[PDB]
Amino acid sequence: MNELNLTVSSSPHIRAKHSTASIMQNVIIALLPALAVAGYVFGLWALALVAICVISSVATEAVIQKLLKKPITVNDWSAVVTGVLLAFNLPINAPWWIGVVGSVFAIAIVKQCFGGLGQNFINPALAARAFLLASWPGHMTSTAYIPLTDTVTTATPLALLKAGETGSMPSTLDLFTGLNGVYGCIGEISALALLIGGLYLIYKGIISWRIPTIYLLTIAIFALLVGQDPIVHMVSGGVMLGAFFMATDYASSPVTAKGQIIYAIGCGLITMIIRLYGGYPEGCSYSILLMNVATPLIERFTKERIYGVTKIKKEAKA
Amino acid sequence: MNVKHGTFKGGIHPPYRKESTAEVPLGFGKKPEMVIIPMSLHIGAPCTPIVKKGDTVFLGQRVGEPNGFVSVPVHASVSGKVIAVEERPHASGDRVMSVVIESDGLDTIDPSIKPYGTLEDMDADAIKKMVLNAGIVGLGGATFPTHVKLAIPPDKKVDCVVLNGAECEPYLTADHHLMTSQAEKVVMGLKLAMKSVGVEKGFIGVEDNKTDAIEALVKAIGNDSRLEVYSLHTKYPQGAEKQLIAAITGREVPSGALPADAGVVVMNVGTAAQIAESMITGLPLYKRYLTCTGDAIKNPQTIEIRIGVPFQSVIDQCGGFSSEPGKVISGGPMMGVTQFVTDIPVMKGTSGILCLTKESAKIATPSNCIHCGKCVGVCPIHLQPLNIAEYSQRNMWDKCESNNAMDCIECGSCSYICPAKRTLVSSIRVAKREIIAQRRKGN
Amino acid sequence: MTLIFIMISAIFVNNFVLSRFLGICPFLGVSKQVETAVGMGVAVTFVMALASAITYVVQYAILDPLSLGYLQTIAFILIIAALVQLVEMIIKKSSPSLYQALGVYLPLITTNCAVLGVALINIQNEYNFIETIFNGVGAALGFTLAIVLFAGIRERLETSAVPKALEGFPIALLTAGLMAIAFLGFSGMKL
Amino acid sequence: MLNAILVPVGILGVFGLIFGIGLAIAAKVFEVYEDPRVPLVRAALPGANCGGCGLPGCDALAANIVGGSAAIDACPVGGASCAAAVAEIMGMEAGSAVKKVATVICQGTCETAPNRAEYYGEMDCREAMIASGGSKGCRYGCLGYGTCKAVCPFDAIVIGEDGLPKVDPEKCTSCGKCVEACPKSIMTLVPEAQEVIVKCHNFDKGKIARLSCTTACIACGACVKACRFDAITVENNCAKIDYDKCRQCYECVDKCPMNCISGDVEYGKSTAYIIEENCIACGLCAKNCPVNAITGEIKKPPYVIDHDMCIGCGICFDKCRKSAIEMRPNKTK
Amino acid sequence: METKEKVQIDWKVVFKLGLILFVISAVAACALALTNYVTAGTIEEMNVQTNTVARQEVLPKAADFEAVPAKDVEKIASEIGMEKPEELLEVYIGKSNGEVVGYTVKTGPTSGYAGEVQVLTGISADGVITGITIIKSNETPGLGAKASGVWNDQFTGKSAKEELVVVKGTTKEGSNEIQAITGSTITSKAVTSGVNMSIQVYQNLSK
Amino acid sequence: MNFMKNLTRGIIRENPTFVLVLGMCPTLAVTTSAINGMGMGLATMLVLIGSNVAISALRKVIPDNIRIPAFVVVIASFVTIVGMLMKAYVPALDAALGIFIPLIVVNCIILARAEAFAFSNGIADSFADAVGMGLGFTLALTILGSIREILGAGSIFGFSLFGAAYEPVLLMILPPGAFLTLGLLIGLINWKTKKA
Ligand SMILES: Cc1cc2nc3c(=O)[nH]c(=O)nc-3n(C[C@H](O)[C@H](O)[C@H](O)COP(=O)(O)O)c2cc1C
Ligand SMILES: Cc1cc2nc3c(=O)[nH]c(=O)nc-3n(C[C@H](O)[C@H](O)[C@H](O)CO)c2cc1C
Ligand code: SF4
Ligand code: SF4
Ligand code: SF4
Ligand code: SF4
Ligand code: SF4
Ligand code: SF4
Ligand code: SF4
Ligand code: SF4
Ligand code: SF4
Ligand code: SF4
Ligand code: FES
Ligand code: NA
Ligand code: NA
Ligand code: NA
Repeated sequence: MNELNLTVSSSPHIRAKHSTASIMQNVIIALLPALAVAGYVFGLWALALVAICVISSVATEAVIQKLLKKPITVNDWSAVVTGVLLAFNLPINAPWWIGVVGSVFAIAIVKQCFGGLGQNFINPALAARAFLLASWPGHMTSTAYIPLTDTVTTATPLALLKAGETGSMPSTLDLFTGLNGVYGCIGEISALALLIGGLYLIYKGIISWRIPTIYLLTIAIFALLVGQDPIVHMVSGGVMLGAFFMATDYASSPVTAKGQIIYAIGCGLITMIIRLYGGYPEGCSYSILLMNVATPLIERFTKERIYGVTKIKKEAKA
Repeated sequence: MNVKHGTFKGGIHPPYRKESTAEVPLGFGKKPEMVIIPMSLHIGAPCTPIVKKGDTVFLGQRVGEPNGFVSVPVHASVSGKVIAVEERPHASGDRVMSVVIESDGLDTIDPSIKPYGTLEDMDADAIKKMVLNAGIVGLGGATFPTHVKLAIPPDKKVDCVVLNGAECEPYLTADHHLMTSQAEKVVMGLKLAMKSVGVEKGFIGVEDNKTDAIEALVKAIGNDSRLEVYSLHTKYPQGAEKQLIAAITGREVPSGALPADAGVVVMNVGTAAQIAESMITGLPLYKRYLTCTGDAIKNPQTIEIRIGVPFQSVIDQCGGFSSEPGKVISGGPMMGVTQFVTDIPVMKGTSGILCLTKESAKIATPSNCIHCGKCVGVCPIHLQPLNIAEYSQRNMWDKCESNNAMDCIECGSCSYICPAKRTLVSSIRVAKREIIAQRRKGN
Repeated sequence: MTLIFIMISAIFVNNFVLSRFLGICPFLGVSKQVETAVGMGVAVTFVMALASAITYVVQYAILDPLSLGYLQTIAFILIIAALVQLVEMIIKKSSPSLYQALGVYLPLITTNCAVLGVALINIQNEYNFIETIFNGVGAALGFTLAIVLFAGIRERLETSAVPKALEGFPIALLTAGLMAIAFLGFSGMKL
Repeated sequence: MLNAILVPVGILGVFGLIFGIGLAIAAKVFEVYEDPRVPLVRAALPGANCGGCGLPGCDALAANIVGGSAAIDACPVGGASCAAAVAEIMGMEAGSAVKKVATVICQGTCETAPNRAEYYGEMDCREAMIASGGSKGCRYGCLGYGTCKAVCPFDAIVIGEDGLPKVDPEKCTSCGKCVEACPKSIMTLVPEAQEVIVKCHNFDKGKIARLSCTTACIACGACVKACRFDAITVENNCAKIDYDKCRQCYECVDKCPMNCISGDVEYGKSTAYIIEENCIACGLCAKNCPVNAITGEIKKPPYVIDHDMCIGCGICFDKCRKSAIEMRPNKTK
Repeated sequence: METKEKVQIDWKVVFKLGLILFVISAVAACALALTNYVTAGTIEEMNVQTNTVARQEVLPKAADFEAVPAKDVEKIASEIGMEKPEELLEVYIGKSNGEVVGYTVKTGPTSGYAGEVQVLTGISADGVITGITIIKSNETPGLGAKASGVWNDQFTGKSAKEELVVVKGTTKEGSNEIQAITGSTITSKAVTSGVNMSIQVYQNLSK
Repeated sequence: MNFMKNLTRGIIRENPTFVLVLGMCPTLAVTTSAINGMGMGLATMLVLIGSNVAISALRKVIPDNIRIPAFVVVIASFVTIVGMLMKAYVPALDAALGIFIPLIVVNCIILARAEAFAFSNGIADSFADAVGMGLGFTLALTILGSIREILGAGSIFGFSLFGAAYEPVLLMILPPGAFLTLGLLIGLINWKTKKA
């Protein structure tokens, strides 16, 4: 009298192998060499801050997922990515509580108040960075980036470029490798490591070439049309990190192919407009945040054509 | 010969585990001792039994009479004695009225069966009458009647017949064996269908992983200039009657208008072989091919088995269970239906039996959407499955209808590529059912 | 060149909704759909475009050479009220009657705080006819752009799992705060 | 002092007069909308956007009148009195209705009707119906995933620990949102005064139904012979009760061998509980009404009648010219 | 022909609508003019008093003040090479028993963050700064409104001989150095430019 | 019986800030301190009381087509008188709220209550409704201003709490720092409304 007790469900009965955790682990693997370069250049305090941010993020999420009576999905490695990308946006002379406050703002308000993973419309790390810059401008402006051991530099390359003093800026090879006197955010000084990390993600299939190519092409064309150097404007500031890792966020980007091209062109235009005639030395963060607002408007005009539809010339709605 | 190539846009690449049963020879099932024949082996109107308990039947004798126009008769597979005219379990999950026949041992042919004729004198009306009388339905899976398909309405014009040889679901190899063994019957059935409809053009579409079948079909065609063979790139939704039309002819079927409005007639190679066999011999449809495979089968193989044999006899003939199964599926892995018991008989549209073990039948719980966008990229109809699923999950049928949810073909792949392991196709099916139901209670 | 800079400053740098805190109640009221937002925007554009010239003429032709500058506000609001009545007099007749779903925000166009606000701003800045017209049109275009973007974001958020307690107004206020931060990035430019 | 008061008064008066005349002229032109009989039915409606409708809101119903495009009693949620108040603006109507509540015709709770297999997917009734109709042993029973609770707008359905829903009669307002949302066609509407309901929906024969569930209907037909008012009929291999002919005699309840009919044995037994004030030594009920139950001699008041039998139908409560018999339920428990 | 000859009384109901509004408007004016009168006088008086208070703190002494006829102010603005005119509002001269004590000058410099700031500066006989104050500002309450606090008190003691420049650092270096507020820089530069133009006016006048 | 209910609708049941969401521009504009909110609430309460009494006293002669001009004329007259008195006697509060004192005439609450309760009631119900609405507006403004000021300045009513080394959150006194705060407060109230 042996039974079977089979399982009944709906089609299909097979699935693929990739999941969310694999994608986030691959993102962390791509981000590792920039962390190695940062630890080599800025010392042992550049790593500890990162750890602090990561811990805070995870803790916050768990507490919320315990209080709202929801499953604790902390093993998808998303808060780790948010914490690492937030920690890469900090100077070397920041106190310990700034990272905690930024992580709490990024996780509790931007992400978990809208539903959770994938339910928001804006970038958490960039919004937390913009909140920190506005709340405490003393700890985040032009002096926190220079290490205390150096007393000759006193200025970052973009500030010298805006002031017109292009005689004391570091050389282009030094700006490209980030190894001789180049200072700034701890995870933006090297463009070779970020390029390698972006190429690895393109090869795996997580991201596409469209946004990273068109962002840099628009920047180069804008720099060439006003009589500037295209190479310098691309290897200085937070452009490679933004182009490869922060403008390709899943929950804030369009899903089609034409919308991505328009999104990249708009980002590249606004970045240079704020850089050249604005009140900031850099405008990458606000250019990306302003294109997260117009994304639902682009997505309603760039839809594809269904199979078998020859379209009616605006007569159904009449 | 002039072999052209074709392909379409979108799709997936499953592992395609067909190599297990491709090199195994073709097997033949033994003589059955008991058959259960249901009254609904097609779609439309169920038949009415015309036999009683204790009666004696022959081989090929009719045991069911059609009711309306969209209906086909039902015959008997073996010669014996009728023991029950009650209702028995069916593959749809509910009991269906059936006839149980106990075999005698001798195959006595009904003394009213003779060959119909030859190709040179049958003509279209008698060809259609022979097709109706033999109870031939669609062997591609839908089990639509063939005599209805060959009756073109006067307000429609067609000019070509396309045979579907692009067998695309994994684990299935019956069509490969049929094409490699009986190519002449396939060509004869294509010619008969072409004469019946009244056209002078015919195409055959075979995928590029069956080059031996392509060579056999080319050799069987000979010097005929009205027949062509196409090679299609190996993809999953390639053979679904619409991507085949797009790849071979280049036309597109309109939004809800059937292939007959595109001027084509699509038919399967197994149906053509059955038409040719029934014309040559005069016997009705009582036997077909099957592929018994899976992870819990000792000796997977492709075997020819009569209609009415239970699943358990087929499983026992192929070795048995090496381990305890966790899932039994009638069909393929992408469009099959899970079963409850093993007393189910085989039918005219059954193409395989797939048994999976407990470890291979486990899928993780669904999670939150991460807006990756792969489901948009894999859709062959160019829809957006995520929006339809999210609208259907909170009972918004107007938004589902406005997002073109009624032209989905329920093909799998959108649910196959999801990293979050969701159930998009089930939600789309729920939305389609609700939209269809609301058109009857409000009109 | 001055007119273009005035228009650009009115639209982007000094948006009336996200910076100056003027058009907030209709911003949260009728921003649940794109079509209603567009209709409200074009109506408000017509109202300010008609009101700016009349207020300029009334202030500079009668009030100034009479030492009667303390009546300004009441006189101004009187004109605006009549104009809004005429708008409410037309929309029900010729415009579709299905657009009367604003729900009390149609007679509150006088109260919109952006018509009288832009009139007072134009008076205080000592502009001319063309400058006042351009400032009014720029303010109206900024209001229209802000409300259209808000409506699009809300339509996107319609498929999100806002748990049970925030729902409409709290999530609208949080979205407005995030948009205000993004536009706080759009500041400091000298034009 | 004279001019300082004279000038602003004149200016403001001229402005006000000109604006008023212009506004009156514009109103005489653009107000040709000509919609008469201001709604006056929204106040008599009380509406909460429940769903027993399909005109785009109660305000749309208020706008739809004076055009004759809507029915007088189109709203069933409010009731007959609500419709009487709504169309009493013009009047010439009067009516009344009966209150009803939702009920579940099933009593198989996860141990008398177990599961055939295991189901993987979302926890919803329609999603379960996609997967070959479900995994329950009985193909007509309750799945238990609470779609009806999800579609209820007034919060009246709670899913019990046994798997079957329960409806609060104080929060259910006579609609059908849970009736067409059930994939099994199980939820029904029953009058609140009815206590005899056949709770099953099984359309199978004897042996299969007996194997499927503990309290299934085997279509034996023993409940039809007990009833004499022709209120319960067996069709499609299932029994059903007509509520318009049921006298609540509680005779079919004890005759069912499988316990499918709801109700307890506490009924009737009040044979000729006659008030002594308003009968004239009638002598008409003593003869016959299907049982004897009365037999005696003349029965001058007060009546001397022993009560040990009869079924208590209720026919002897209204057929009297004076209605001297009073019906009172008084039994054990 | 007026939309098919509206029937007579359609004009009469016009006369009902306007007149009432007319009456209402008159009543409003009949209030406001009276409320205009007395308050206005008081307001003016208060303003004048406040203004003189703003002067009496900028030059701590017991003396009298005299105002130029403002034509000399325009003459000073025309000369010296002032690029932007009308940025000098009032110049006053202090007098104590005949001897010249100093000057008090009010200026509105442009190029602020949110418009025009009003800065009043007093100076003694020998070139020194005895203190500055802010009269009118429209800056951010938490960011640019800190100029009217402890930041002003550091301005005293500077000689009125050379210009003043602003340094973005905690170290005040040496002479004619002004340390700006952290996170607020344009507001400091506007006040510095106003003080510089006041020093230029004093240097031109006192020679 | 009919007066206390109208008076006590007011703060709790029909709060203009928390339940109706009206008059949002001065709510989000001037609430950077606990002093500006109280003064704005008191001025709005006086204007509301005067306008409601005046409008309810004349609900017999105003036609339907010219109601808005008469309403705005009366409200603007009262606003002008109050502003003149405040300019004469309280200059600091005038300078703190310079632009929004002429804008009390258009406040989304006075006109809304004028055409919904004052037009079809007596002189006694309108007075109680105006008093309740003014008290609710004042309480909401004071609470929001105190909450914003404590975080963004480190002091309540001008009295320091955290010392002289405290570094304030300067976003709370910025335009983006109001919206979020208000939203959270409303959410909290809704939760306590729905779970009780
Ligand atoms: C996703 C999908 C895949 C299909 N694959 C095949 C296939 O591989 N072979 C086939 O013959 N029919 C296939 N069909 C069925 C065809 O659409 C079509 O119904 C069939 O060619 C009709 O054959 P008949 O005329 O013999 O009934 C598929 C249908 C769908 C929806
Ligand atoms: C390709 C990729 C890019 C991401 N970029 C970001 C980012 O820029 N900022 C961030 O906070 N999280 C980022 N995340 C992770 C984050 O948890 C998720 O994408 C959503 O933005 C969370 O709502 C990224 C994840 C992926 C896979
Ligand atoms: S939405 Fe339909 S057609 Fe598109 S991939 Fe999914 S099942 Fe296939
Ligand atoms: S594939 Fe899945 S997770 Fe990705 S967008 Fe589609 S539904 Fe969302
Ligand atoms: S059922 Fe009646 S009361 Fe309910 S929404 Fe519809 S019309 Fe209004
Ligand atoms: S009554 Fe119907 S809808 Fe409700 S739980 Fe049972 S099967 Fe589901
Ligand atoms: S239980 Fe059913 S009938 Fe009763 S209120 Fe809820 S949905 Fe309506
Ligand atoms: S047999 Fe009747 S009572 Fe039992 S589960 Fe089925 S429907 Fe319910
Ligand atoms: S209760 Fe009485 S009247 Fe009703 S069905 Fe049963 S026997 Fe018949
Ligand atoms: S007596 Fe009970 S089991 Fe028999 S038919 Fe009636 S309800 Fe069904
Ligand atoms: S039935 Fe009525 S009238 Fe007849 S004896 Fe009884 S009480 Fe009297
Ligand atoms: S209940 Fe019926 S049977 Fe009994 S006494 Fe009354 S009428 Fe007769
Ligand atoms: S728009 Fe409502 S008070 Fe300003
Ligand atoms: Na703002
Ligand atoms: Na802003
Ligand atoms: Na005023």
